[PDB]
Amino acid sequence: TKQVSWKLVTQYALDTKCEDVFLLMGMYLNFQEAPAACAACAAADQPNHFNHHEKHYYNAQIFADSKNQKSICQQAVDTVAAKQRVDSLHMTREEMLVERFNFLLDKMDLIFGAHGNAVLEQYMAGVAWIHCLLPQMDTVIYEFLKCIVLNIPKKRYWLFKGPIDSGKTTLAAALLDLCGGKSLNVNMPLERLNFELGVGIDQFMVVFEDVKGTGAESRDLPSGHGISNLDCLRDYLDGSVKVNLERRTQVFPPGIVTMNEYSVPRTLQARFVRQIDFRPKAYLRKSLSCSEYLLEKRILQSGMTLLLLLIWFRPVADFAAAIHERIVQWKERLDLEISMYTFSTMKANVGMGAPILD
Amino acid sequence: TKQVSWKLVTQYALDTKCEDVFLLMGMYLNFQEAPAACAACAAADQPNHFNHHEKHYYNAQIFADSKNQKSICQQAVDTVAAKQRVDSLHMTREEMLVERFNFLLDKMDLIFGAHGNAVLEQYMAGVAWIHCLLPQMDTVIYEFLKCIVLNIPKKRYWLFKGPIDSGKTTLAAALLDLCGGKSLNVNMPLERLNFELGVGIDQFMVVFEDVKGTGAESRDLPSGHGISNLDCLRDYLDGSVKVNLERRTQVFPPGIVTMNEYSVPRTLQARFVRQIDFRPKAYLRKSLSCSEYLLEKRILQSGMTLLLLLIWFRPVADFAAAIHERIVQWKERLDLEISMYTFSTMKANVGMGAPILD
Amino acid sequence: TKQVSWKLVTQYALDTKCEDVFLLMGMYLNFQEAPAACAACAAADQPNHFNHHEKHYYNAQIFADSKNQKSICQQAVDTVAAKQRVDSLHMTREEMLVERFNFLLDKMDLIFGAHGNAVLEQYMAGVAWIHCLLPQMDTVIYEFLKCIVLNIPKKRYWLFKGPIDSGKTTLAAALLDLCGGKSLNVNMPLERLNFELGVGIDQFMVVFEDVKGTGAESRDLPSGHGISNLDCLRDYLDGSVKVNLERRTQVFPPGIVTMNEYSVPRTLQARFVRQIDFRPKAYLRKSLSCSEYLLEKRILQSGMTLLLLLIWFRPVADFAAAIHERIVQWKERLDLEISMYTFSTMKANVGMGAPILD
Amino acid sequence: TKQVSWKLVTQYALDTKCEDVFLLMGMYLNFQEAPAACAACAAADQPNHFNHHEKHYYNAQIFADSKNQKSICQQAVDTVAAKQRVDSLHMTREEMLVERFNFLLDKMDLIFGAHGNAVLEQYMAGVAWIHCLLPQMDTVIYEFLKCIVLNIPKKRYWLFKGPIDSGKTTLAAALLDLCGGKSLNVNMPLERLNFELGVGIDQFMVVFEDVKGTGAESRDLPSGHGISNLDCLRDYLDGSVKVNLERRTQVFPPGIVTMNEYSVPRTLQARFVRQIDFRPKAYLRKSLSCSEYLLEKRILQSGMTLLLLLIWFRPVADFAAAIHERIVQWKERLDLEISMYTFSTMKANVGMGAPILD
Amino acid sequence: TKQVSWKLVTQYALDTKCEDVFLLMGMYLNFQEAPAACAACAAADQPNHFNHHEKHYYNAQIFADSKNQKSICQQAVDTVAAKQRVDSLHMTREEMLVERFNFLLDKMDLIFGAHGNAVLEQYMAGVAWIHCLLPQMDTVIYEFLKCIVLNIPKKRYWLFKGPIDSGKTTLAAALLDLCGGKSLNVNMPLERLNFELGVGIDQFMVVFEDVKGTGAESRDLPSGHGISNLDCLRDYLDGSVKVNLERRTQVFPPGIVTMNEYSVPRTLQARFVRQIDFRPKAYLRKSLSCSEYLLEKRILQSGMTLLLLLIWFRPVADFAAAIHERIVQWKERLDLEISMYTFSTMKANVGMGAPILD
Ligand SMILES: c1ccc(Oc2ncccc2-c2nc3ccncc3s2)cc1
Ligand SMILES: c1ccc(Oc2ncccc2-c2nc3ccncc3s2)cc1
Ligand SMILES: c1ccc(Oc2ncccc2-c2nc3ccncc3s2)cc1
Ligand SMILES: c1ccc(Oc2ncccc2-c2nc3ccncc3s2)cc1
Ligand SMILES: c1ccc(Oc2ncccc2-c2nc3ccncc3s2)cc1
Ligand SMILES: [Zn+2]
Ligand SMILES: [Zn+2]
Ligand SMILES: [Zn+2]
Ligand SMILES: [Zn+2]
Ligand SMILES: [Zn+2]
Repeated sequence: TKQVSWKLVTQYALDTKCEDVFLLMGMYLNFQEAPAACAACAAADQPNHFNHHEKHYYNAQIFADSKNQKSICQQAVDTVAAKQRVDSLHMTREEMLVERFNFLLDKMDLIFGAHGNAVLEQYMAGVAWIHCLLPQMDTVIYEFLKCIVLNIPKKRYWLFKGPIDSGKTTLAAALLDLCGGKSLNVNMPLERLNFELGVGIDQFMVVFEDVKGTGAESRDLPSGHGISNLDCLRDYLDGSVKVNLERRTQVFPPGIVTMNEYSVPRTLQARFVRQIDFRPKAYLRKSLSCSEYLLEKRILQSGMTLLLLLIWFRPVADFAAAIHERIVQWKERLDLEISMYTFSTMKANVGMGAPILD
Repeated sequence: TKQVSWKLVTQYALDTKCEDVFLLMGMYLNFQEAPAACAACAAADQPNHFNHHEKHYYNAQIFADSKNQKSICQQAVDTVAAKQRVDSLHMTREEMLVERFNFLLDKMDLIFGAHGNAVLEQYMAGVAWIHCLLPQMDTVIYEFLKCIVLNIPKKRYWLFKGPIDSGKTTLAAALLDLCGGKSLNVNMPLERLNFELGVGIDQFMVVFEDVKGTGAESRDLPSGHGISNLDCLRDYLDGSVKVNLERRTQVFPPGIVTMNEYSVPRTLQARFVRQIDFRPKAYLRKSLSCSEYLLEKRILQSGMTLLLLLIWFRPVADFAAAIHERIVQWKERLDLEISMYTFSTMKANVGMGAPILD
Repeated sequence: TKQVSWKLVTQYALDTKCEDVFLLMGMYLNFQEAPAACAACAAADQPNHFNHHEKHYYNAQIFADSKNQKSICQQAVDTVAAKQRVDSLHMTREEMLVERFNFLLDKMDLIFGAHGNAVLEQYMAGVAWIHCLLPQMDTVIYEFLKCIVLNIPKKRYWLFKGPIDSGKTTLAAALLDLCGGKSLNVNMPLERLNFELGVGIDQFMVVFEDVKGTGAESRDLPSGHGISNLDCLRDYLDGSVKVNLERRTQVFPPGIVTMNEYSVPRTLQARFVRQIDFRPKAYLRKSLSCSEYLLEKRILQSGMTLLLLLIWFRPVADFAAAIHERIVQWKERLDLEISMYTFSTMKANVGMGAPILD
Repeated sequence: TKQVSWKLVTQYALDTKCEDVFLLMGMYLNFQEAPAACAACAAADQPNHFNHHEKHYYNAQIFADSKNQKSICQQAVDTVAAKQRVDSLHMTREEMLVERFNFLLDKMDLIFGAHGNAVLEQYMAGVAWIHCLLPQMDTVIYEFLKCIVLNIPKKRYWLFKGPIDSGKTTLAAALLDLCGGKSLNVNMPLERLNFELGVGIDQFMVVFEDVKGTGAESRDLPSGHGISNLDCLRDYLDGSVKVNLERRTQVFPPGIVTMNEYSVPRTLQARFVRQIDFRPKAYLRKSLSCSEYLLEKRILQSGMTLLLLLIWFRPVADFAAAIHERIVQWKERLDLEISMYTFSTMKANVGMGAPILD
Repeated sequence: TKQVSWKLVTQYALDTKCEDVFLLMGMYLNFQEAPAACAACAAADQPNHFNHHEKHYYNAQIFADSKNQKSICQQAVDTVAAKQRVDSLHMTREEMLVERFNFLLDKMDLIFGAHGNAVLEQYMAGVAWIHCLLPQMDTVIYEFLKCIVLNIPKKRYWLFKGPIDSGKTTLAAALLDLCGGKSLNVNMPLERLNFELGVGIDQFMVVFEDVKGTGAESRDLPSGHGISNLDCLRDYLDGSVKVNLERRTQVFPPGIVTMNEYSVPRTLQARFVRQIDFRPKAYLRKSLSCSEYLLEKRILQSGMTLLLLLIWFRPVADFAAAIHERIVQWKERLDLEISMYTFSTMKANVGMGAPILD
C-alpha cells in the first residue's frame, strides 16, 4: 500500500500557519477531490485551499485512507509551535512585524481583489474616521509600532483611558490586530491569573483589555481585581528581566492596558511610557451612525484598516525593505481610488458628523 | 484477513452529522445483518439506518470483527468536528442556515410522511397559536433569522423578558431549534462560567436561558449571578472582536437572552438591539389546555413548527434558492391540508380560548 | 528505508543544553537544508545553528521524514534532565559555576565578536555604574560567588533590602544571571507555595524576588504572604538538612531574598548571613537617564556585565584554572578598549550624574 | 541489530537502590565510554560509577542507541519499589536496620578512604559534642534504635521538645539519617494531610518535623495545625492497627515528633513513651562557634556521625552479627586516630566552650 | 525466544489474593533463583514463596527477561479484582466468611507451626482477657458473625460506645480482622466523604472507626463531622436498597460504628440493632500491664485470637461444614496446650488484675 507524506502535510500547516489540529484535518481532507473539477478552486476565494489544492491532491487521496489522521495533524501543528519557538528566539522584532504585515497584506490582496467582496473606499472611509480620532494619528500608530519593535524596558506600555464608546477599545483592538498579539483578562483573582498570563507565551504584544478598579461603583463602574493584579505584575510590564509564564521563561510581551476612568496607583502609573485619554466627541459617533457599513463590516477594529492608514500616509522608506514592492503596489491601488483632496473631504464629513462617503 | 474501510465509516458519520462515538459504534454495528431480511429496513422509519444499510452492510460485517471499533469511531467523529471547523470559517452564515433548514426539512419529510407518526394539522394548529402570541409573528421570526445571518455588532442580541408561562421560553426554545444553536447557563459564579461559555464554540447562535438577577426575592424571583456575569461579557454579546473561548478564538455567536422581570443595568440594556416583553394572555393558556396534543407532542418549542410557520406565510423568494424545490413542495402539502380561510379560523379559536382544531 | 540517529539528536540537545522539546524540534529541522547554500550559516550569528549544521545535515534530512519527531525530541530533552540530575549529585559547586561562566563567556564571544552587535564599551560603562552602586563591589560580588559555591548552612542567604529603584532588584537580577539560578514568588498562600518551591529542584541558586510583608500599607507598600511564608521555610533557607521539594529530596539551593522596607521577624532575620541596605543615590539615576543605552540594552541586570566586572578587577588566580585561557584572552580584549585611567573617569562621570561614556 | 539487557539495567538500579528514573538514565549513560580510558574510573570517588562501569560498558553502548531509554529505566525503578514492598513485608526490622547501617558504612568507607575528602577526627569531634548534648547519649541513641526495631504499640514515639538551637532538631535529623526514614509536615490543614502522611508508606521510621501549636503567639511562637492534626492521628502514632495511607495499608512507621515549647494535650501526651526536653547550654553553642568545620560539613545531623558514636562506645555484640566484620574493622580505624583519653579531652573542651580539636 | 505465561503469573496472584502490582512484581521475581539452592525455601516461613517457588521457577526465569513486567502484573491484579466482583455477586455471605476463616487459619498454621514464632499459649492468654471483657463473649462474637452473614436491613449495625481504653476499639479491630473488612473515616466534610465511602465497594463488612460528634468539647472530646455525616447515610447503614458508591452500585456493607460518649440523634440511634457500652474495668488494664506480651505482639486486635476464641468455645457444628477438618484439628492442638480448668484459671488471674499466664 501507499504511504502519506507527513512532511508535506506539515508543509501545508507551516504555509498556512495552522495552530488547529481539527482545522488542519478538515482542510487537508478537502484536497482529496480533483482540482480540475473543484468548485472551491473555480471560486478562487480561499487561498489556503486554491493555492495548495494542486500540490496536495495525491497526498490528500492517501491521507483520506489513513487510520492515523489526528497523529499526522498533531505533528504538523507541533512543527508550527516549533517554528514559532525558533523565531521568538532567532527572529528580530522588526522581522516579526514584517511577517505580520504580510499576513494582513495577503488578506488585503484577497478581499480587495477579483474574488474578494470588501469595498476599499469603505475601508478608506474607516481610515479617515480613525485619523479624526486623535491628533497626528499616523504618528500615534507609527510611534506605537516603533515602541513594540524596540521593546525598551519601562518604555513599552501604553495606557488607554476613557469612558465607554470613546474610541479606546477600537484603537486597542485595531492595534492588537495590526501587530497580531493576544488579549488578556486580569479581573479574575491571583489564583487563575498565572494560566491567563500564559496566553502571553511566544506573543509579539498583548492587550490587557478592560482592566477594572475598585470603589468607583459610585460612578456606575464595576469593581474588579484588574488594577491591583497589574500593580503586582511590575516585572511583567517593565520587561527588564525574564518572567516565568505557565500554561516558558521570557520577557513578558509589550502592549496596551485599557481601562475606564478609575484611579491609577502611583506605582502602576510609573509603568506607562504613554497615556492617551480618549473622550467621546459627538461628531465621531454621529458620523458612524451615518456610516453604518463601518460597524457592520468590523472595519475600525481591523489591522487591515491601520495598515491601509499607514500605506496612505507614510512613504515607502517608513516600512521595512522586505515589503517595499507590496507597499508600492498598494500605494498605486489607493491612488486610483482616492486622492489627498478627497481624503481631506472624508475627514471634513466626520467633523460635520455626516456620512463619511458621499 | 479483510480490513475495515475507516473512510466509509467516516462517510456515514459525515452523512448523519454524528458527534457521538458511542452512537456511531452502535449505529454502524446495526448494519452487519442482511438488509434483505432487515426489519428496520422494512419499517423504513430510521433514515440514518435504512438509507445507509445497503451501502455499509459488507464494511459493517468487517467492523463487527474489528478489535479497534472505538478508534475507528473516534477518527470519524473527529472528521465531523474537522468538517465543522472548516465551515465555521469557510461557509457563509446564510449557507449555514440552509444546512440547518434541510435538517428540519428531512425530519419533517419523515415524521409527516408514509412511515411517520406526527399529524401535520396538529403542527399547523401549533403554527396558529405561535402566530397569535405576537403581532406580525411571521416578521418577528423573519427579522430574527436575518439578525442572526447578518450577525452585526451591538445589533445581534434579542432580550426576551416576561414572567413564567407567557411564551418567552417557548419562543426562545423554538427559535434556538430553528437555527440549531445551544443553550447556556450564566447563573453560576465567574469561575465555572469560562468553560460554560465554551459551549459557544462553532455555534450558529446561543440562548442564555433563564438569566437571574438579585434583590428581586421580594417578588418571588430567585437570586442569581446571571445579569452581573452577562454585564461583564460586553465583548461576547457585542461581537465587535474575537473572544477567547475555552472547553478557540472567534466572535462569540449571536442569539437570545431570556429572563423574568428583573432590573436590567443601563450597560447590559445597551447590548440589546431588540427587547420583546412577553405577557400572559388568558386566551392563549385556555386554548392550550383545550389543545393538550400540542404540549404532549412538544410542538410549540419546535423549529419544525417555526419552519412550517414560515413555509405557510412567506413566498419562495423569502428563502434561499438552494432550498426552493423543498419549500415549493412543502407549500403544496400545506395547501392540501389547510387553507388561509381555515388558518384564520384556527387563530379565531385561539382568541376564544377554545380548541384550535375543530 | 533510512533511520534517524536519536543519539545524535540527543547529542545536539546536550551540546546546546536544550530543555525545550518544541525548541529542539524546530532547531533540528532547520538543519535539513544544505549548509553550503545556508544563509544562517553565512550570517554566522546563531552558534547553536552554525556550529552544528554540518554535523546534523544528513540526520536532520532523515528526521524531516520521521513520524516520531516529538518522541525523538522528548528522549533528548529527558537525557538533558538526566545529565542535570547526575551533575547535581556528582559535580562540585565550583565545577557548576565554571560551567555557568563558560555559558556567559560563549555568549560574550558571540555578541562582542565579528558577527555580534553589542558594544563592549557600553557594557564596560555598565560595569562602572555597577561598581559605583556599592563600596568594594568587586569584593561584594566575589564574596557572594564564594558564599554560593561553599553553600554553608545559616550562612548561604543574603537579604537585599531597599525601596523601588535603588539597585537591589538589578543586583539580584544580575547576580542570578551570573550564577544561572531561578526566581521564586512566595507572596501566594501556603497551598500553591509547595509547587513554586519546586522551581528550586536541581538549581545552583534561587532569588525570592520582591518578598512582601503586612501592615506596611500605611507606607504605600502592598500586603503579602511573603515574609510569613519565608519565616516557615527555616529548613529551606538554612540548608542544614535535605528538604522534600515537589513539582526530589535535596538541600534547598542558596541565594538572595529581595524586599522593600518591611519589618523582618527576629527568626527570619537570623536566617541571613548578610544584609545589604540599598538606598537611592540621585547621581546614579541621573547618570542612567544620561546613559539610556544601558537600560535599553538590559546591560545592568546581566551576568555578562558582572562577569566583565570580575574579568576587569580580578587576577587570573581569582578564577578557576579550567577557564584561565578564556579569562586571559578576555583581559587582553578589555585592555584594548579600556584603561584603569579611563575606567576611573567613567566612575567620575557617574558621581557627577553625567553620561558614563564621553 | 543488538538488544539492551533490561535485566542488567534493572540489576544496577537494585545494586545502587535507585528510586529516580532520570538519575538512572544519566548514570547508565555515563557507562558507554571505555573504562580503560575513563577519568571517573581513574578518580575512583563515585562507587555507583567505578564499581559498575566494567559490568555495564557493553550494555550501556547498546542502551545509548535505544529509542526506549525512559521505559527501560521505569521498569528498573519499578523493580526497586517492588523489592522494597517485598522487604517491608518479608524482612525483619533488625534486617532493615543492618541494610541501612551498611549504606552509611559504604559511604563511610568512601569519604574516610583513599579517594574520600572528609576528615575522620572532625567527625569524631562531632561524636564528642553529640555525646555532651545528653546524659548517657550512647544509651539514648541505643534505646531509640531498639525502640524502632521492636516497634511496640503506644511505645514507639519519642517527643523532642525544646526551643530553637537547643540540639532537638539536629538529634532528630541525625537519628532520622541513622535509621534512613523520612520527614513529615503536619502544620497544613486536614485536607492536604492525607497525601503527606502517604510519605510514610514503606518507611522504617518518620520524623514529624517542627510541629506547631496555637495561642502560643504571645511567646514569639507561630500558630499551626500540627498538634491538633497529630491529636487526630491516634491510630497512626500508636500503631496497634494497620492504617490506610494514600499517595497502601500498613502499621504507620514509628519515629520522632519535634516541637517548640507548646502545650501538649493530655491525649497527645499519652502517645509518647519518651519525652526528651532539650535546653540551650551556652558551652555547647560557644564550642560549635569555635568548631565551625562541624556546621560547615553538616557533621552533627549525620547518621554517619551517630554510627561512628555507636562504633566508638559499643562492643561488637551490641550490633547485628551480619555486620561484625565491618564494625570490627571500623573499631581498629578509630583506635588508630583516637583514644578514650583524647576522647574525654574533646568533651572537656566542649564543657569549656572551646574548640573541640586542639 | 521464550514467552512468559501470563496465565501462570495470574494463577499465583489468585492463589495468594494479590491486590498489589508492585508486590506481585517483586514476589514473582524472587522465584527466578533455583529452589534447590533457595534459602527462603530452606527457611520455609513465607508460604506465598515456598509453596509456589517450584511451580513458577521456569516462568519466573522468563519473566526476569520481560520488558513488560508491570503490564503482565496489572492483568494478574485485574483478574484478582474480577474474581472479587464475581464472588461479591455469586458467593453466599457464609461462603465468603469461610474463605476469610481459611485465610486466618492458614496464617495460624504457619505462625503456630514448625517454622512459626508466635506462642499459642500467649494467644490463648489473649482469648481469656477478651472473654473477660464482656458477659457471654463467645455468644457476643457469634451473634455478630451471624448478624454480618445474614445482613438483614436495619438489623446489621452494631454501635460500640465507650471512653478511651475500655476495649471498644480493640473489639472492633479484632472483629474487623476476623471478618476481613475495611475501616472508614467519616469525620471529614461531606465533599471528600463520597470517595471514602467508596472504600466500602466489594467489602464483607466495614467499621466507621472513631466517629466524632460536636459540642462535647466541654468533656475533653474533639468536635467532628462524624455523627451528622452518618445521620445522612440512612440508606447506607440500613441496607434496604442499593447505594451508588464511587472511587459500583450495591447494598453498602454491614459492620460497626465506634464512638466516644457523644449524644446520638434519635434518627442515628434507630439505625443500630445493638449497642454495647464499653466501660474501663481496672482489673482488665492492670492484668494487661502485667501481660505486656499481648500488646507487644498485637494479639488482642487479631481475628486469629477471635477465631481461636471460637475454636475453644464452640462445637464443630457451630462452624461451616467446609472447614470442619481444620476446626477439628485445631481443637486437638488447643486440647494439648490448654484445659477448661486452666482456661478458667487464666480468667481468674484477669479478675485479680494479675499476669494471665503463670
Ligand atoms: C452605536 C453604538 C456606539 C457607537 O459608537 C461607536 N461604536 C463602535 C465603535 C466606536 C464608537 C465610537 N467611537 C467614538 C470615539 C470618539 N467619540 C465618539 C465615539 S462613538 C455608535 C453607534
Ligand atoms: C399548564 C401549564 C402551562 C400552560 O401554559 C403554557 N404551557 C406551555 C408552554 C406555554 C404556555 C403558555 N404560553 C403563554 C403565552 C401567553 N399567554 C399565556 C401562555 S400559557 C398551560 C397549561
Ligand atoms: C527611569 C526609571 C528608573 C531609573 O532608575 C533605574 N532604572 C533601572 C534600573 C536601576 C535604576 C536605578 N538604580 C539606582 C540605584 C541607586 N540609586 C538610584 C538608582 S536608579 C532611571 C530612569
Ligand atoms: C550559630 C547558630 C546556631 C548555633 O548553634 C547550633 N547550630 C547548629 C546546630 C546546633 C546548634 C546548637 N545546638 C545546641 C544544643 C544545646 N545548647 C546549645 C546549642 S547551639 C551556633 C552558631
Ligand atoms: C497502657 C495503655 C493502655 C492500656 O489498656 C489497653 N491497652 C490496649 C488495648 C486495650 C486496653 C484496655 N482495654 C480495657 C478494657 C476494659 N477496661 C480496661 C481496659 S485497658 C494498658 C496499658
Ligand atoms: Zn480546489
Ligand atoms: Zn436495515
Ligand atoms: Zn546553516
Ligand atoms: Zn569509568
Ligand atoms: Zn525458594
